Amino acid sequence: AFPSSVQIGGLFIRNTDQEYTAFRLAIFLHNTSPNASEAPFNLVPHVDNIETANSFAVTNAFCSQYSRGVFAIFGLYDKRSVHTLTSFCSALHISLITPSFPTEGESQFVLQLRPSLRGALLSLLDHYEWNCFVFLYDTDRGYSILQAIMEKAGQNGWHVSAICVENFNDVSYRQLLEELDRRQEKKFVIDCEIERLQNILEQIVSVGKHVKGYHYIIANLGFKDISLERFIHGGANVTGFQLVDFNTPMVTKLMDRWKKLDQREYPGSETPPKYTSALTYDGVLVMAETFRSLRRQKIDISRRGNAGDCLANPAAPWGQGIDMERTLKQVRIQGLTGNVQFDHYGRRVNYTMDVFELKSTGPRKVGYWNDMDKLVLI
Amino acid sequence: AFPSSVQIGGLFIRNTDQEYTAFRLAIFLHNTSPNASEAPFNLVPHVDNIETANSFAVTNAFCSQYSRGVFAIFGLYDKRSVHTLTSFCSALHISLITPSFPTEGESQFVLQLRPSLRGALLSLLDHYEWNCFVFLYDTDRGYSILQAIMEKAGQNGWHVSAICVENFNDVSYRQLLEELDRRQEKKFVIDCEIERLQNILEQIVSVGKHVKGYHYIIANLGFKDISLERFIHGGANVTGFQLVDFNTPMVTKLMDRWKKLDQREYPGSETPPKYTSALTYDGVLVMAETFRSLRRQKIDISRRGNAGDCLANPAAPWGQGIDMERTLKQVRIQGLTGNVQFDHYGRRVNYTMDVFELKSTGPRKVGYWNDMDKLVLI
Amino acid sequence: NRVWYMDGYHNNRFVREYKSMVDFMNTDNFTSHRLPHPWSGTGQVVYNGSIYFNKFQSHIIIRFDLKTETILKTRSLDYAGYNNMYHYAWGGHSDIDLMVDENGLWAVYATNQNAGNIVISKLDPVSLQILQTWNTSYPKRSAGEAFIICGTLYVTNGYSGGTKVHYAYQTNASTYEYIDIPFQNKYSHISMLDYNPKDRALYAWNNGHQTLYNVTLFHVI
Amino acid sequence: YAYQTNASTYEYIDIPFQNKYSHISMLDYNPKDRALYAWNNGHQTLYNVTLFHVI
Amino acid sequence: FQSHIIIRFDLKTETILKTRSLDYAGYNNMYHYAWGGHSDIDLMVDENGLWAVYAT
Ligand SMILES: *[C@@H]1O[C@H](CO)[C@@H](O[C@@H]2O[C@H](CO)[C@@H](O)[C@H](O)[C@H]2NC(C)=O)[C@H](O)[C@H]1NC(C)=O
Ligand SMILES: *[C@@H]1O[C@H](CO)[C@@H](O[C@@H]2O[C@H](CO)[C@@H](O)[C@H](O)[C@H]2NC(C)=O)[C@H](O)[C@H]1NC(C)=O
Ligand SMILES: *[C@@H]1O[C@H](CO)[C@@H](O[C@@H]2O[C@H](CO)[C@@H](O)[C@H](O)[C@H]2NC(C)=O)[C@H](O)[C@H]1NC(C)=O
Ligand SMILES: *[C@@H]1O[C@H](CO)[C@@H](O[C@@H]2O[C@H](CO)[C@@H](O)[C@H](O)[C@H]2NC(C)=O)[C@H](O)[C@H]1NC(C)=O
Ligand SMILES: *[C@@H]1O[C@H](CO)[C@@H](O)[C@H](O)[C@H]1NC(C)=O
Ligand SMILES: *[C@@H]1O[C@H](CO)[C@@H](O)[C@H](O)[C@H]1NC(C)=O
Ligand SMILES: *[C@@H]1O[C@H](CO)[C@@H](O)[C@H](O)[C@H]1NC(C)=O
Ligand SMILES: *[C@@H]1O[C@H](CO)[C@@H](O)[C@H](O)[C@H]1NC(C)=O
Ligand SMILES: *[C@@H]1O[C@H](CO)[C@@H](O)[C@H](O)[C@H]1NC(C)=O
Ligand SMILES: [Ca+2]
Ligand SMILES: [Ca+2]
Repeated sequence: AFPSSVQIGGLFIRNTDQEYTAFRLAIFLHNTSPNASEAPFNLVPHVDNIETANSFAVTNAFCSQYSRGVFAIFGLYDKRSVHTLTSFCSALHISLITPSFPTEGESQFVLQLRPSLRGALLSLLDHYEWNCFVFLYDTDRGYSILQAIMEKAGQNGWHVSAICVENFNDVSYRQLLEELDRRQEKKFVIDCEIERLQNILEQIVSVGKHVKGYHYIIANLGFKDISLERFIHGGANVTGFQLVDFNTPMVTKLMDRWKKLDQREYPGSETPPKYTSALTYDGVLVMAETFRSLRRQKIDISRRGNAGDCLANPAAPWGQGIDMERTLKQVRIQGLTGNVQFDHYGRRVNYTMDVFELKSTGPRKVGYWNDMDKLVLI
Repeated sequence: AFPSSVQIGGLFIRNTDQEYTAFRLAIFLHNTSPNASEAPFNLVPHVDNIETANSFAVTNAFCSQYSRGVFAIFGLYDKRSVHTLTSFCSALHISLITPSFPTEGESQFVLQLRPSLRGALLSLLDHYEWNCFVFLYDTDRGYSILQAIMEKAGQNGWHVSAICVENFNDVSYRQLLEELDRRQEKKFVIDCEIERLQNILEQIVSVGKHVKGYHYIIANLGFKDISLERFIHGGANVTGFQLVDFNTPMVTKLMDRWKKLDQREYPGSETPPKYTSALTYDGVLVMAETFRSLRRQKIDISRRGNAGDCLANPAAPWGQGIDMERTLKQVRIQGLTGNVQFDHYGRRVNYTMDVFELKSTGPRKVGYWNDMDKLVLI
Repeated sequence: NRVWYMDGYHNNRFVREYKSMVDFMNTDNFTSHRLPHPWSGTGQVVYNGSIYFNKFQSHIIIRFDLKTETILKTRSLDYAGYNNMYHYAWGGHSDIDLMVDENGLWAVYATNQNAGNIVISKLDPVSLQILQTWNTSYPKRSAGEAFIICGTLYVTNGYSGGTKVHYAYQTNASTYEYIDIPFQNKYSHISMLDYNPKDRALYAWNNGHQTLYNVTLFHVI
Repeated sequence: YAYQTNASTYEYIDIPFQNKYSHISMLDYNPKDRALYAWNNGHQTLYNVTLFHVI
Repeated sequence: FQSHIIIRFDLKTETILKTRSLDYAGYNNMYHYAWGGHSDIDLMVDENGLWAVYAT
């Protein structure tokens, strides 16, 4: 007696218009499926689009969705709201499928869709034989990359000039670039947000370091979403990573459906999807797969009676939450970002990424990084 | 018994919205003037925007305006239409007020408002002690600058690499810049059209020659109308010329009306006026001044019997056209470009320009060039 | 031209009767009328000769006379949330919003069956009976406010800061469209935004201040 | 160009259309059909107008 | 032809009724359009009636 309509929650933050569009498109494609086996049920999203994720509106949204009887919550977080959301989801046995930045110690009902950028960066650094470079980073996605870089520098005797550019303006960027050029530092690794990375690239072009002799390694999951035309014209080395393969039948089918979408009804469809929207689509597919698998095991998920006050004196968790977590961690599907499979800690495994280098014609695939095969060049 | 309405002609060129807007604004300000001495008559403009089909369309427009009984024609020309328009204006004794590129051969019934750019360029190239540089030019405005540069190089022993970039594309621009940098050429003089100059600057920023150590001299009458932003941050040496002084009471008096104009009624008013628009305004003021002076001379202007076909078997020049040309060459007014005064060849005499240089804060006035005082620095 | 004033959203039961706009803009004299039950939120309406409001922590719509001071109809909105479960973005027990347009009386609420999305309903001005319901695809908890011009529901995106008309739903064609129509939130926090067809104007409550917007409408032929 | 004779005003617009056959000799507006009859390089063509009213 | 004269002609009875003169109007390629072709006078109709566009 599986329910005909399962209720999921959704927690979206500022500057998440295209990801919400991908979520709604995936909901549309799942609900209106001509196949009777792809959709044995319906997905009911209880959506909260907050503007400031400050651990108080996040808590209010989580409690409002918990009172509605949701089973799993597709949530996005930042550095100021990851801990509260993860603790609330782990305490009440409510699954949290998140496409945001992965963290450590985030087991117990948290499933992260974003692959870690730790092994690929080190496998690109040691292959390029870099022993003295600059690391322009920010702390909006944790400290894992910086800690790994410092550990590798200590274990290999490198010279990493680590600079935090969280509170750096444009003229400060120009002064920093000139100062680094004075010390003959021509090898850089940039790990910042998308807007910060674009501002850094614009300042680099404006001050004039986009010419031959300068090497930049972009620590990002999407390399085709950043404009590097003037870097192509200048001839500087630019190396980056890509997660979604645009020459994949599933991805091309999504692109065909995406270019046929109306911008007035699906905002953010005027541009090709980023890796965040791809992770959102894969997360919705993973939720559909685990709900179908729960239907296969004849588990009647029902939060009747358990719904109530989030901050109750006796912490009463969902009795079937552990089954949902196990079924969510036992999935193995193929989708936009390739193979989606999770370990017992809720982190993605056997994920394949493509390393791209900037040449005169443009971006050029030079190899692939696999979780079990490290870096393999063509 | 001067007529209350004086008919003038206007011939306009493709991409002349702003200059036509300035012409219409000057007509408005002259016609509806509170002072009875500033407007003792009414200017009636017969305007033709032809989107030139060369001499055929120019002759058709000239004949259409000549049949209406115009006294003077405010027309523009290009390299394919200067000769026929000047010959038609000189043969039929019709004055031609032109803010287009100056010429030398036409010496009758032609009043050119644009000052020559050869003297200031030569003074700047000899005060900077340049002896080996690259001259990127185009033939859309004559051969006077190239001839003067080659003559000065022959008389002084300079090394000028003259390149015509009329048929050059962006890729060819990048190859030419790379080849010139390979030969250790870092001193450039650019004499091109506005769009061509902007494309050249964009290509220069693309290849990365806007860094310190590269010097560019812009052979343009408007320096503050060029988007020079990346050159400020890069530190490249840019030197240019400006004709209209924005800190002049007449210019700011015009700018008060210009910012108060309506875009939907005066198109092209969304941007500050260029030097061409300022020359158009000064030309309308010159026409008003010479018509007032003809009124003071008790000369009854009329074209009652001369209105007909241009290509008649006997040439029938206007009897009072020589009076109009003599009164036109004797004017001395103060306007947007400063002192407007003409010699007996109808060329600009006794004009002052400001030589600006690009610094870390922006364009800085370095000196001023006068016709009789040469280059004077501050 | 008598305006109607209400303060608070939890337990107040006093309404004000400033008889004129000049008696409301400057004159601080008013008549206080009591209600049989206090209202919830800032979503009430004054239509014809009565006032429609919500009854405390319940999904009950009450029609009350402002002249005879009695109750004629008190019904329950079908499958409508109450007591801060489907409120606006600003909260304040604004679970049910009542408005009027050239077609009549409309109620914007949310339904558990329709997730938490905005559901529109046309109410009988006399019997308070459901005439027709429309399903929209915009969640109510992220809305902040909404208003109906004539058969079209326009939904805002926020309540303090950058506020704009974000969603539009045509019930005649039952079609939705995401539009970008900024409006200026001068006094930060906004609480109520309703439409008046007679003045063709938006009445709004901005951080304890009473504000008016004059709207602009266009028709394609 | 647009001229309103009721208010005697003028406004520079930029509404674009398409000269499919690269020459237009006649172009007139017909009330009953609310359409623009046009003569395009020796061919007979029709355009459809889009009138809007603001309130 | 070669005059600023507006003529009304019947397409049913095939006769003439009115031949008026457009006051202060150009003719014979005096004030034509950009394409020329003796288009000095343009007659049209709208929901308010009959209008003539010319130049003076
Ligand atoms: C790594 O992940 C991949 C997912 O693509 C696994 O490859 C699949 O393995 C199953 C067996 O478990 C096969 O039936 C599939 O055909 C494989 N997919 C292919 C070859 O495309 C792989 O087994 C995983 N490795 C480990 C050690 O877990
Ligand atoms: C060049 O222009 C200046 C004005 O900028 C002329 O100086 C004027 O000369 C006249 C006499 O002809 C005086 O009445 C004015 O008062 C002067 N104006 C000044 C000094 O500002 C100068 O004569 C011009 N030179 C030539 C050769 O035409
Ligand atoms: C607004 O209220 C008035 C009266 O308060 C309504 O007038 C009623 O109209 C019906 C039929 O039109 C009559 O049978 C009633 O007797 C009228 N009322 C009174 C008190 O005489 C009016 O219909 C209401 N407006 C709407 C749109 O329903
Ligand atoms: C508004 O949406 C809700 C939920 O999508 C609709 O409720 C469903 O209606 C269909 C009939 O079309 C039933 O088959 C489902 O069982 C209903 N779902 C639930 C959870 O009861 C509702 O009918 C819609 N309202 C309108 C007017 O279309
Ligand atoms: C439909 O579902 C069946 C079984 O789930 C599957 O074998 C088939 O490939 C599906 N077809 C499509 C078009 O999704
Ligand atoms: C840029 O990459 C090329 C190989 O593609 C390499 O030979 C060169 O040394 C690199 N330059 C720098 C500055 O790292
Ligand atoms: C208008 O200006 C002219 C020229 O300066 C002057 O002669 C005249 O006296 C002025 N008239 C008035 C009313 O100021
Ligand atoms: C750049 O310009 C400055 C100021 O005129 C001058 O001192 C310097 O020598 C110039 N440098 C070059 C390389 O032309
Ligand atoms: C705005 O609407 C109000 C409503 O009465 C009124 O003052 C007037 O119609 C408008 N005011 C304007 C346009 O200044
Ligand atoms: Ca409202
Ligand atoms: Ca016509």
